[PDB]
Amino acid sequence: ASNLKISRMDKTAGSVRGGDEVYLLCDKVQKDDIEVRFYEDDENGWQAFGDFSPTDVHKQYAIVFRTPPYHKMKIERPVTVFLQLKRKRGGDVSDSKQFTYYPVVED
Amino acid sequence: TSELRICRINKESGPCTGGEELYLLCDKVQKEDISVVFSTASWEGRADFSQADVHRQIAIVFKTPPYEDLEISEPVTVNVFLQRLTDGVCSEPLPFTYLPR
Repeated sequence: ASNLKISRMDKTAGSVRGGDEVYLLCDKVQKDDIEVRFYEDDENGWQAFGDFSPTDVHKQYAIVFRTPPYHKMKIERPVTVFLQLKRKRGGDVSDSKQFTYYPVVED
Repeated sequence: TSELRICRINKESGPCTGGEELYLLCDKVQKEDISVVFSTASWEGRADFSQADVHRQIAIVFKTPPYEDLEISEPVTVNVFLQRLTDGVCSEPLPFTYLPR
């Protein structure tokens, strides 16, 4: 039925260690049936998930979650990946958007 | 007659200069009768956003109004709340603090 779409996004970049809180506005989703997936469509096939409880799904139109860490921690340059809303029931998705992982700066 | 309430705000601090972008989740509101207000007991600034920035009545993306004293030394936490325009009724407030510079 209803098509998944990501309207806007709090921030679109974070550390490679992930865990950065992101506020995402979207079209009608269902607190339990929905999930946020990060991946890179290359050969590798990496994929991760946004951390959030059914509680962080605000009145069916928004999701507050935390970015999952990137599969490679020692990157040198800003790696860009895609993310998309996906249902658990159908497997359906939304036209994915992008997200950039900045190299864990020194200290 | 209708509920007015903020459920959360993507940030809690920010520069007194204002103009910073924030996201806030709230209970159903009317894009054509709503406003975000930052305030103290002496001051009161209204946040800047378009009716287009009110996502499905349950969220608003706006810009923090600049603080009265743009030359603060210490941080200043203020109140942030929703206010209707038809009857000026406000919702409970949430803590946001301004920073020096």
